[PDB]
Amino acid sequence: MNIVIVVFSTDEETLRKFKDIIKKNGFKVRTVRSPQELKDSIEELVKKYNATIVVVVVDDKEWAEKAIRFVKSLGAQVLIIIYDQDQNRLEEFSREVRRRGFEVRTVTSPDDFKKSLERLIREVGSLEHHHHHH
Repeated sequence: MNIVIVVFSTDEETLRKFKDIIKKNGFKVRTVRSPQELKDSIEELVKKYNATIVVVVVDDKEWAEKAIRFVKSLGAQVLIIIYDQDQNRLEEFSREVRRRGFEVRTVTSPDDFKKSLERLIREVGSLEHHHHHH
């Protein structure tokens, strides 16, 4: 199943690690910087659904809300990995995302993201479909 990543780090270096670990597994990436950049992903998915992990890059927690408020409108079940340097923020924003029916996973360091992503990808469903009819 699909997965979303919310990054509070406006610094490219941190996001770079995330993008590298993703493509490592063979998945495509979309870094959202505007609301239409999120919706437009769905506009594509309804036409062609290929393995693309959408990473919403946020500068504040309400802009992060804006994204989750749209995803809430989608209704589907997706895993949401969020990164922030303050547990007070990260863990509390997690409250909202989780309450809205989305199982959110919080990461504090690139290596912790690396490990957790490797796990989730194999659990939720990787590019390796496994169950084949042939």
